[PDB]
Formats: sequence, structure tokens, C-alpha cells
Amino acid sequence: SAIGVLTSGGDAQGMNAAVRAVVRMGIYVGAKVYFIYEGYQGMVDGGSNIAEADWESVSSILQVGGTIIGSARCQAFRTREGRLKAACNLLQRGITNLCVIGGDGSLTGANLFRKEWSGLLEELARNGQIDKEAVQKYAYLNVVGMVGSIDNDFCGTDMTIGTDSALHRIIEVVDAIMTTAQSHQRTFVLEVMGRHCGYLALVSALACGADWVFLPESPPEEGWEEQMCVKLSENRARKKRLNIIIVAEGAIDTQNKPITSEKIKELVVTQLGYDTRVTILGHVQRGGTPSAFDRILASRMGVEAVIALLEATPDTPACVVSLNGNHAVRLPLMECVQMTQDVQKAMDERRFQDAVRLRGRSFAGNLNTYKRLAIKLPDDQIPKTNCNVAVINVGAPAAGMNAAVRSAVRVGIADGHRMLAIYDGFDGFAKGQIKEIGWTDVGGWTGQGGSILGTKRVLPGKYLEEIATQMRTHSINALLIIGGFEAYLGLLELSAAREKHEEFCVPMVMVPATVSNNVPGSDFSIGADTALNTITDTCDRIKQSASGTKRRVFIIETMGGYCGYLANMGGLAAGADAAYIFEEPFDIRDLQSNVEHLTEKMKTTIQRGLVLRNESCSENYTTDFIYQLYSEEGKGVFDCRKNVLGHMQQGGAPSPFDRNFGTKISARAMEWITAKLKEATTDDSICVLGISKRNVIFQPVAELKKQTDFEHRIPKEQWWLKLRPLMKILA
Amino acid sequence: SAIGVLTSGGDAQGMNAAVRAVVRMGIYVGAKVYFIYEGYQGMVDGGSNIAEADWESVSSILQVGGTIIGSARCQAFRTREGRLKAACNLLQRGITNLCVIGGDGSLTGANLFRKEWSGLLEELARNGQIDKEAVQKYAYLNVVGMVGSIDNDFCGTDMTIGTDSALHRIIEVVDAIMTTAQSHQRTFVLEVMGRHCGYLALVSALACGADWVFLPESPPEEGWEEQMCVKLSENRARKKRLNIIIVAEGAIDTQNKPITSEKIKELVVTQLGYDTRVTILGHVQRGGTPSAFDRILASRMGVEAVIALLEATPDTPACVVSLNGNHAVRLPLMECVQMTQDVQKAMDERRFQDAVRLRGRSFAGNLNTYKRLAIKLPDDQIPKTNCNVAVINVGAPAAGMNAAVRSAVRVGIADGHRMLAIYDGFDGFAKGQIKEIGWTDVGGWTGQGGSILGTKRVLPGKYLEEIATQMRTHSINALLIIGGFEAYLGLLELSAAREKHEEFCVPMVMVPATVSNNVPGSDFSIGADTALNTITDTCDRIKQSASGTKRRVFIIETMGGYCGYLANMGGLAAGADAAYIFEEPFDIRDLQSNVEHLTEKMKTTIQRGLVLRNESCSENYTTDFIYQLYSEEGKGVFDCRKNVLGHMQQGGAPSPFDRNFGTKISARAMEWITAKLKEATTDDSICVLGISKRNVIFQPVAELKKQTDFEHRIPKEQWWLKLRPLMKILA
Amino acid sequence: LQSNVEHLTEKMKTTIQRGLVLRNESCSENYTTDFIYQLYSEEGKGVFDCRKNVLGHMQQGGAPSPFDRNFGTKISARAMEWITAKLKEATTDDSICVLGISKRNVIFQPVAELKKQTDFEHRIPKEQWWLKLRPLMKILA
Ligand SMILES: Nc1ncnc2c1ncn2[C@@H]1O[C@H](COP(=O)(O)OP(=O)(O)CP(=O)(O)O)[C@@H](O)[C@H]1O
Ligand SMILES: Nc1ncnc2c1ncn2[C@@H]1O[C@H](COP(=O)(O)OP(=O)(O)CP(=O)(O)O)[C@@H](O)[C@H]1O
Repeated sequence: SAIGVLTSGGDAQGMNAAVRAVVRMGIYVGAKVYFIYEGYQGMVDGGSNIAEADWESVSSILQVGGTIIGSARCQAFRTREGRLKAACNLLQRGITNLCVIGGDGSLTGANLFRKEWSGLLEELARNGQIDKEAVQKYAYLNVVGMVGSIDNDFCGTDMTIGTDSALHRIIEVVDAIMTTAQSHQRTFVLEVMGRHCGYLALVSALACGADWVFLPESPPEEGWEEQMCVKLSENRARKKRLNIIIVAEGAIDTQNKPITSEKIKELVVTQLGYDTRVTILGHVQRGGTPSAFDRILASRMGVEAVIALLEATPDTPACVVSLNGNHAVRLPLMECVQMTQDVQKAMDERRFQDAVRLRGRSFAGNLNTYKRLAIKLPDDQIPKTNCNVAVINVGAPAAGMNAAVRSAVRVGIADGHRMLAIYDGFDGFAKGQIKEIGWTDVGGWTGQGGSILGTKRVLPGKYLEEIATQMRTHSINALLIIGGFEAYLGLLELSAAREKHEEFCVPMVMVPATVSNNVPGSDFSIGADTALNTITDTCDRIKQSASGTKRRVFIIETMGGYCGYLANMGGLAAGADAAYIFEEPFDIRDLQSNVEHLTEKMKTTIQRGLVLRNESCSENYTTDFIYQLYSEEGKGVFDCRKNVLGHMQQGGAPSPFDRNFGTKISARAMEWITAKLKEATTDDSICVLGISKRNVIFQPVAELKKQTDFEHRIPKEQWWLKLRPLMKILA
Repeated sequence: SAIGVLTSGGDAQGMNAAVRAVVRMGIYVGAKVYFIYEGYQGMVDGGSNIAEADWESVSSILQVGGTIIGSARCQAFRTREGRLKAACNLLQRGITNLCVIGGDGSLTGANLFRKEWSGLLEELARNGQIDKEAVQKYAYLNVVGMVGSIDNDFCGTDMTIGTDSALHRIIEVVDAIMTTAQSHQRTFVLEVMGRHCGYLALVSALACGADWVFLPESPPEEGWEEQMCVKLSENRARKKRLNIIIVAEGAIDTQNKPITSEKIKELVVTQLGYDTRVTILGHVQRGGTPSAFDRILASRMGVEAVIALLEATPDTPACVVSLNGNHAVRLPLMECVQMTQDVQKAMDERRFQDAVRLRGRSFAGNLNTYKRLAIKLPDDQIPKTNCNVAVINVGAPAAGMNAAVRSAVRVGIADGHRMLAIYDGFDGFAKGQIKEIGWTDVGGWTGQGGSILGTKRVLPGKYLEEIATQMRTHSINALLIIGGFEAYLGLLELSAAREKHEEFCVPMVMVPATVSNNVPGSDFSIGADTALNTITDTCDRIKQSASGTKRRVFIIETMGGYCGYLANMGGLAAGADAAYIFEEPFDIRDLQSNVEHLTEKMKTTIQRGLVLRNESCSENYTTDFIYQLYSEEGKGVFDCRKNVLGHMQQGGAPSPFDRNFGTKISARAMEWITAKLKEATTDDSICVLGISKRNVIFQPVAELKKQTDFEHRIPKEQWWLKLRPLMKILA
Repeated sequence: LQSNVEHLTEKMKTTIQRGLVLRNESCSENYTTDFIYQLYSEEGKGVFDCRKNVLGHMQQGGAPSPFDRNFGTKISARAMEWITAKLKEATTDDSICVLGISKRNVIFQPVAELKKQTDFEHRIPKEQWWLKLRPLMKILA
């Protein structure tokens, strides 16, 4: 009936996408929606800090860091006197539906407010408000929270709006700084945010393959000073021309004593005498522009939040909207606030594995993976099989492939295999471009764009004899492929060729890597976040144009092949007005309908348009056709420009999502390989390791055939199609 | 003969573009060229720190911060014992020509070494070297320096390699931060580099329209504490949701006492009680990737340096290569090293106007312009004319237009005019979209992409009657136009329409703004540095992807109209293999010849290609044609991809060059307007204010007609065409 | 366009399952022969399919048709008669004109007079006789 939305706490990139999603979805469901300026402060002050919102108020906001409606820290809201005055102002305007976008504290605050919402009974016991209105507006205080925080603090949620973006800032800094660690082989201690949370520290570290990291959840344990210094001297012996050490603000040892970045420098300058600087990043990390992931994430939960509020009844407890396993869920607000404090309590009580376990499994996966690729046991202590495992790149280049290779190699070596790097995909395979590869060979790869080993789309079918010859020559006991649809096709071909060539009767696993995200058996592929970010950046600049000129509509063609992932998701994140794709037919009625919408849109103040066309979405309805239609039908009203982005959409260095995705899923694949070799051939030894809903699973290529449209190289059931109605709503 | 190049001192972005330019140009003139690794240290150590360089060695270097060959600080080089050993190693390889890329100290070192050369006579008096070789390799030690430094320290030079890039890092941080300041209404004190130089502080401040700045050249003078605090409270009264204060590392008051950023925070937290943070940026500012300006700059001086060396004779004194007024000059090395110390001596001796005067006029122009737009005299003290001056945007959107508008408005108001903002170019003019605009209305624009007032290409010719009606209605005493060729054409039309419409008999001035840089009467236009960076940014990401297979050529189409500025300069900065432009005809022989070159290039290790096509460089030879030719003729060898960059080249946020160029030239134009109105119509009152070689000048539109190719809307004589031989040399 | 496409669709429920669409080469900037080909192709998808042809420079001809030979012959002779008659009376608008067929009979019209009857920007006249026949095509189809 009336919805109020506010933004409390340390601001986060994506907060604006969320407010936009709540205001638009609220209005779309036919509700009125009120801004509450300056977080809880606006609610305490009242009056004009509360103001109705229309469609136009949330445009030009999406692509912008921080909150276009303010975040106040609000002391007053920690006091009964403040909360009475807040509740009063809400009742003044009939607001009893509340959407609160903030962090641990903001949500602890809203949980407390909700419980206390019979502060109304105080209001009546004074003049405050009418007696009968203590019952009209009673405990139908309907609270829903979304966690907007760069820290990944909150317990319920797998992810928080801001984190991906903050990690972008950190890695932009880290990548920038690595070129100045050559002006002397400098050691840089970088101090990142996460006051009582190590997530942002951990992820950064993993993403830039950092030499050491410090988290409060998981302290170093006694004697690390020497072990770290061994690492950094070993690194000068490996000839590494720098060192990078990532330190959470709230890092501690096993006694809860601060490990400060200035402390670390003194240790390194003292023991080793390396030239050493310390950068305190600070509020950069809250700033800049919201990544495509946060824009989309925030947009999905702005919408679920509005549904959760209207679906709520006086029975339903206050909840927190979350994406767990790429599905939007509601979680009871009380319990999540509780669980988060519990994590502080675990650290406070020197119970560190408990803090880590309570953080979620995700946290522990990052931590475990990081250690494995950062600390190398001496050859003496890693005994193990005389197995030789190969690593190859197949498909077109995808950002993150390199990270992936480095991970596979180190985990294999760590598991005591011997790692063979195969060059140029199945081309180099057929021609025997194979060489042994070690731990140091893959150092500094975690953020390299493209493919250093080299990648080709060519399939193995016509080189089975030659390829089988190479496996025999090099005694290849297993194979890991990092690639796109061509890899998948490659496994099918080799699976079928087993009965003629013994050499292919080994465990073969693939992890998916392409900008296109068209690989069957995985909801995500290494490289697509990078691409979405370049698309998102580009559309932002485009709309800025459309906006200066006014009355202009841009038609923009994107990649994907027949896979409308980049187009669709790119559309959402850029706040386009339409994104045509192959998996959703559209006729000239659909086009005329969008054209008529845009026409009406040019009677408002937002006189711009953004239309995205998947490059292979329609035989006849080409980018030109669409450009010609809209140009012509808008004739009294707007004009158009077509742009074909083409292969620059790939982007450059992989985005952190792709680096870590590359790193994490590849290591998980190698684990599978060693476990299999350890029990020493059927369908179960040739599979795709991919992300399916909640968890990662290995799916035999046999099974994926029936789930695959071979003729357009896209899967048959694609998860992101369920999101199609958002674009149109949120526009 | 033989040339050696080294990189000493605090490293700077663009140092690599310079080494590449020296190696390629050295070889091109048929010299041998040696790397000297690790600055002066490599020269002292000898052996393999000196290594001959071939063509291939300097590829993949251009787009990378810092030095691919090291910078050592070198104590040994401060001692006769070190310099003897250095001189010895040079003679061992016949190196007697030296190119030194560094700063104050590096260059002071090379000047000393030069004077002392015939430390050789010591070499003979020992075993060191043959007696007769003390005369073959004698005082034909030929030294040439280039200044690679982010600080703009050195005196001779107008600009130093690294500054533009560093200012990019700073503004990237400052832009990122503004977002979290809005959110909480925070005051941010940012501490930037410039140990004993205020340039990087000053330019930043101007580029992000900072609320206060602190330079060591120009201290605050007594009573600033209160004056600053008045400013920041006035800013909350204006409802500005943040404050940004830029503090040079080496800021001081009039007594040479440190003004620390932690000191500023205490003053603001104390007197006003605003929420306040401090960011120390640190070595981020030396990092990241070299801007297009530094790439081009460094490339032009790498080349001049090689010429300077071979043209030198034992008479000619060691020099420092510089761009002053966009023309490469040689400056005696001794005198420039002297002058720079003089500036420290001036500050040390509390002689502050002398430090500013010795910094150059450029420095004092930035400082003066900054103050004018940052400090607003109370209405009481700004009396002045009852004149109404209009500001309009004409042409397609260009990054920096907004900065320009803000500057015009404030300088006009400061000059006691009444400022009218005209919306949507001559469209809105004809339709009377005119409104008064004030000081606060333009706050926060300095870094806004696109055009907030709005721009249209439509010309006034068919709306003279209507437009004249608007000037009469609003009593428009003068006009400032920020725009491209359409503005220029617009002034010609209105100039001609004077005799029929009295209303156009006012002073009209235009400042040039377009990504294209095709405006006659100016070597530069507001928006083109942004576009060059977008082009440069994009090629970098392209080269970053596809990595191991290579044998790929990218054909990339750029804007400009018929103006090959973006294409040509973009080509240089991106290190392209060709950039086809309209001002230099090419036939199918030319194309076949480039294709056959690239073919030979794929027999080397650098198997990539980059071809840029100005979008209107040829009717028949389209981007597709070129893509089809190269694709086909490389068939055994390489393959291709075409990309049409399109409307992103306008930009996201304007680059600092464009912001400051926008700000400075617009203010200068408004000055002209007020001076003209003060003497109160012929050709001299309708002109283009533009940058011509060394200095800015107003040129009547009458005079520019003969200097204009009207049919292709480019000027006739274009300064950057003299640079055409570089691309091919440096490739 | 959509209305013609829907007509042809219904037409393919009768026995005359063919279609013929003609496009004047400059009839629309945006609605090109390809656009129309793409629309009809796509919207007929369950029903009919398409082929585009651009006739081009054959439309000039091989040998002229008899109408054109005789028209060429008859009007040119008539123009020469005019020339000799004029030269025989031996300068204003009436000596520079277009000899052309207007309704029933041929007439000489000064170029001065034809300017106001001319769309210069698309090089067609303003009032064109055959446009009165436009309803026939649809009727007779
Ligand atoms: N009892 C409570 N506990 C915590 N926060 C509360 C609260 N009651 C109100 N709040 C609000 O939360 C603000 C505290 O800062 P805060 O902890 O909320 O940041 P945040 O949630 O956005 C990021 P993080 O959760 O990582 O701290 C206060 O200004 C106050 O208005
Ligand atoms: N008088 C001198 N004689 C010999 N070497 C000298 C010298 N002055 C400077 N150098 C060289 O340069 C270094 C010392 O000053 P430095 O080069 O570091 O300043 P700089 O030129 O890099 C940057 P800035 O612009 O801030 O002064 C030493 O490594 C030394 O090799």
C-alpha cells in the first residue's frame, strides 16, 4: 500500500541500482514509494526527508556509486527517544512497509525497531498519536532488508551489494601498483577494508595471487614472521621483481592483537631489508562505479524485496532478501543478525575455525584454495604418484583462462603430479607442442588476459591418431581442458574414440571458459563477467551521448553467438529499454510495441533510448532492420544511431569474478583428477565441472547431449531466461 | 655511431614509450642502440646490464607503466671510482652517445659525467684502456636528456613524461571518492605527490574543481584557516553534499612549516564538526598505464633525442629535449638543472612569487583560473554591468563541454554579468529554451561527461528570425559558444545576418569542442584527449586478449569525420602498423604494400597487427574493404577482425586534459567578452578562441574561411600531419 | 506493410498461392527492398517464403518497344517543325520550352512555367496523371 526505502550505513556501489529496482517494481505493482533521505537520520528528522518518488527520479542513478538519497550514521536511532520520533514520522505518512538497504548494523537496527514497534504504545500514552491508530498501523510494520555492504559481513547472504565493485577498486589499485614494483624490487603492504570481516581481504589476495594475506577470521598462528620472510626471500631467488601483501584493517594474531600494516613493514624492512611501502586504500573502495554483477544483483533484490513486502502478512517475520545459489530467497531477519554477532563472539573467544565455519562454506573455499596456491611444500614432503596430467586451452580466448591454468598446475604439483602444458589447443596437441610445467612457470598469471598457452577452436576429430600418439609418447594419465563449446565437443569426440584408442581411456574433465556463457552444464563461464563489464561500461558512455543530444535512441549489437547471456544481462546492467535475443522470439508487433513505448518516453524528461540486439537473434530482423524501423517510426520524435561493438567487448585483463572463478573451479577439477587417479573406463570419467544452481557438479558428457542445442551451440534450459520480465519493468 | 639509453630515478608512466622511440629511431637512422639496465647502476656494473637492442625488444612495452629496463638509485655513480668504472664499460662497447631518461638528479648526474669525461685520461694512466682510444672516444661523449617525471619538476620543459598519467590516477581516485562523499556529506582531504612541486596538486584541484588546495610554491598566507572554513560552511548553505581538499605532500605556510593533511582534518573537525577523512594516495600515482598524451609525448621526444645526439658535435653542449608550445626544442642541460634548484632556493628563502614566476607562466595561469572559480566575492563587491551573456552548446557532445560551461558562468558572474544558459544548441535557441544560471547551478560539473545544457548540430540559418527574437526578448548583450565545426559555421551565418538583424551585432566568441579536433583556428579541441584515451584504452584491452596463437590483425575504425586527428594520434599512442586518413591519399598499391609488410612481420616473434581507419578516409576503401583485403591476402599467414568503436569515443568522464583545457580556455573567452562589453560592429567581434602553436589567440571568422576546407569540414593546414613519418618509423 | 502481409497470408488459404510486390527504388529511405524482403519473409514464416530481385539496368532495354520508337519519331519531328517556324520569323521565356504530351494533345510549355509545377528535390513533377489510377491495383489484385 505505501513503501518507504532508505539507505543506511557505509555506502556500497549498487545501492542506487537497488533503490531504482524498489521504486520501479513498487510502482509497477501499483504501490506508492517514499524516499527516506539520509538513512535512519532522515526518518528521525521527518518532514521533507520523506518524499514520494516517481519513475523519473530513479533514472541516471543506476550507473553511479553511493546513494543518491544519502546514508547517515545515526546515533539518535540507537536510543528509544530517536526510535519513537522515527516511528512517529512514518505514521504521519502511513508508511508501514519498510525497505532497508544497509549492513550488519543497519539491519540489527531494523530488527530492533521491528521488535520494538509497540513504541507506538508509548506514543498513545503521550499526545504523539490517536489511540485507535495504535491498532490501524500496529505490528503491520512490515520490514524487509537487503544487505548493501562491501564487506560481505552478513550471515544469511552469500553475497552483499558492493563487494564485487569494491574488489574491482582494490584490484585496479593492485594492478596499477604492480608496475611501480620494478622501480626497485619493492614490497607493497596494501591495507584493505573489512573491519571485522576478512572476505574482501581474502578475495583480493586470491584475485591478485598475493604473497601473503591477513584475515581476522583465520589468524597466522605462531612463527609466521619467519615463515613469511622465508616466502619473500624464496621469491627473490625465483627472481620475482616484487611482493604484494594484503592486510585487512582488522587483522589479528591468535591472541586478538592488531597486526598493523606499519607493523608488517617494520618486520620486512628489518629482517630482509627490502624496499617497502604501505598503501592504505581507504574510501576509494566504497567509490567508483558499480560493477555489472552488483548492478544486476542489486536490481534482482530490489525487486524481490518489493514482492516480499507485499506478500508479507502480520504473521510473516521481517526477512532479508538474499541470493543464495543464484536463487532469490527470504531469510528471517532476527536469525541472520544473531548469526553475524556469533561470528564476532567466536573470534573474540579465540575460536577461529568456528568463525570461519560460521562465515559460510564459500569463505572457507576461498581460504583453502588461496593457501594451496600460495604456500609450496618442499619437494621432500609432496611424494605421490608418477602420474602426468596435461592442461590445455580450447575455444576462443576468454579472460581468466590463465588464472585457471596457474591453479590447475599448482594443485597438481601440490598433489604430487607432474604437469604437462599443451600449447595452442588441439592444434598443438596434434603437432606434439607439449612441455613439462612447474610452480614458478605460472607465477604472476592470475590477472593475465587472453591465453598464454594459446587457444584454438579446432576440434580433435581429424587428429585422433596423432593426438593419441602424443599421449602415448608423453604418458599422459589425465587431461584438464579450460575452454568453451569447442572443448565440450572435443570431449564428446574423444569419448567416442576410446574404443579405437586406448590412450583416451583416462579421466578427462573440462571447466567452462568463454565470454558467451553458452557451455552446457554450467550456469556461468570464465570470461563472461569481464565481457559484461566492458559492455556495461560502453552502454554507459553511449547513454551519456544519447542524453546530451536528446531525443536519441541507440541500437547496439552484442556478442554471444546464439547465446543471449551477454545481451540480456548487459541490457539489465546498462538499464536498456530492450534486449532482443534468439531464445525469445519477437515479431514486428513486439518491435512496434517497444517503439511506441519509447515514443511515450520522449514526453517525459528522460529522452534517451537504449536497445540491445544479440548478433544472431534473428535471420531477418538484423541490427539494420531494427535501426531502420525505429528511425522511421520515431520520425517526429527521436532519431537513431547504430553501433556494432564487436570483439572489443571481450575486455582486457579478466575481472576479479573471472580470476577467482577461474582459480576456484580449476583447482576443484584437479582435485577430482587426483581422486580418480588414486583409485588405480565409463561415462563418469569424461565430464563438465560446472556451476548448477547452488553447488558445483561433474556431469558426464553423455548426459549433457540431450540438454544441448547443438545447432545453435547453446544449452536448452538456461537459468537467466527467468529474469526476462525485469528489463521491461526496471526500464 | 652507438647509442645507449638508460632510465634513472623515480619512475614515470611513458618512460617505456620513450625507450621504444629511441631504440627504433636510433636503428632507423642506422645506429646501434644498447639498453642499460637498472639506471646508472647498470652502467657501473657493466657486463650484461648493457645489451644491444633490436627492433623486437621494444614491442609490448609502449602500453606499460614504469621502465622495462629498471631504475636504480646509484650511490656508486656519485663517486669518481664509480664514474671511471662506468665510462670504462661504455668504451668497451663503443657507446659514446647517451640518452638519459630521468629527473633533476639523474640529469644533474649526466651533466657532471659529461664535464668529467676524460676520466678517460685516468683510464690510460692505468691499465683500463689503450692510449690512442683516449682520443678516438674522447669528449665526443654526447649526452642528451629527456625528463621522465610525474611532478612537472624540471624548468626547461613545459611538460614532463608521467604528469598527464599521474593526474589521470589522481582524478580516477578523486572521481571514485566523490561518490562516498555525497553519501555521507563528508569532507575528504587527499594528499597528492609533488614533494617540492605544486603542479600535480594544482592541476588535480582544477580538474576536479576542488574546494581548497595547498601548494608549496604559493602558501595560503595568514588567516586562511578562517577563510577556508567560511568556504566550507558556505558550501553546506549551498547544500553541497561534500567537500574535497587537495594537499601536496610538501605543502607549507609562509614560514616554511608543514601543513599536513592530518592537520587540516583537525582544523575542519574542530571548527565546523563535519565528518572528515584523509586519503594518502601514495604510489598509485606512479603506476597504472600511460595516458595517450604521455605515450605520444614520450614517443616524440624519444625521436628528437636521437636526432639531437647525431646532429651534435663536440662543440654542442649537452641538451634536454623538450616540447615547448607543441614544438620540440633542445635546451642547454646545465642551465635547466640550475633553474630548477633556483626554484627550491626561492621557496627556501620565503620568496614565493619568485618560485611561482620561475615555475613558468603555465603554472601561474592554472593558479589564477583556479582561484577565480573556487572563491566567490560577495555580491556587494562585484558591481558591474547590467549585461546579459548567453552560453550555448553546439555540435555533437564532447567530453569537457560541462567543465567549459561552469567556467564561463562563474567568470561571467565574477565579472558582474548575468548569465543565461541556452539549452539544446540552436534548436533550443530558436524555440526560446533560455534561463538565467548562477554560481551554484554549475557546481560539480568539472568532471561530467556529455553536455548537461544539451547540444545539437542544427545550424541557425533557417531560424535567424526566431533566434533574433530571443536575443531581443532576453536582452542578450553577448554570446559564448562551446562546440565544433557546427558552431564555427553558426558564427559565419550569424555574422552575415547582422545587416538584417541588429540583435546579432554583439560580441560572439567560440571555443572549440569535439572529439574530432577539426575546428579551424585551433590545434586542439575540448574532447579529443578523452577520445584518444578511449581509443588507446581499447587497443590495450584488444592486445591483452587472444594471446598465444596471435597471427591476428585488427582493423579498427575511428571517428573524426574527415579529420584524421584521432586516427593518426590514436595510431601512434596504440603503436599501430598503419592509420589511413583522408588528408593523405592511399591507393591499392599502398594497401598491398602494408599487407606485404605485415606478412613479413609474422616471420618475426611479434605476430600481431593493428590498423586504424579514419571513418571517412575514402569513399570506396571502406573498413570492410580493408578488412576483406587483409583477410584474404594474409590467408596463409594471419587472420582479421574488424571493430567499429563508435560513440564511446565521445567518452565517459572527460579526461583531465579536456576538463582543464575546457576550464582554462572558456574563462579566457569570457574575459574577452567583458573587455569588449566594457568599451561600450566589424569582423573582430566574431571570432574563434583557439590554441595556435605556443599561445592562444582570437581569430575573426572572416580570416578563417580561406584557412578552411568547407567541403570536408577540416582545416587546410594541420599541425599534426608533420608527425606522419613517425608511425612507420616507430612501428 | 503489416496489413499487406496479413492480406497475402489470407491469400495463401485460397488456391492462388503466389505473391508479387513491387518497390520503387527510392520510395523510402529506411524501408528498403531488403527491409520489405525481411519483413515479409519473417512474418510469412508458417505460410510463404520470399525472393528479392533487383531488375536494374536492363529496364533501359534492348531494342525500344514500338510505342517508344513511334513516340520518339513523332514528337521529335513535331519539335523540329517548331524550330523552323521560329527561325522563320527572323529573346524571352517562350523560346525555351518542353514539348510534351498533356492529356489529349501535345503542347510547348516555357521552362519558366514548369518550375512551379516541379518538385526539384525528388526530380518528379508535382501533379502526376497516373496517381488517379492508384485504387485499381488493389481492386484488380
Ligand atoms: N542497535 C543498532 N546496532 C547497530 N546499528 C544500528 C543500531 N540501531 C541503529 N543502527 C544504525 O546503524 C548505523 C551504524 O553504522 P553501521 O554499523 O550501521 O554500518 P553498516 O550496517 O551499513 C556497515 P557494517 O554492518 O559493516 O558496520 C548507526 O548510525 C545507526 O543509525
Ligand atoms: N651529482 C650527481 N652525480 C652522479 N650521480 C648523480 C648525481 N645526482 C644524481 N645522480 C644519480 O641520480 C640519483 C640521485 O637523485 P635522483 O636521480 O634519484 O633524482 P631524480 O632525478 O630521479 C627525481 P627528482 O626530479 O625528484 O630529483 C642517484 O641514483 C645517482 O646515480
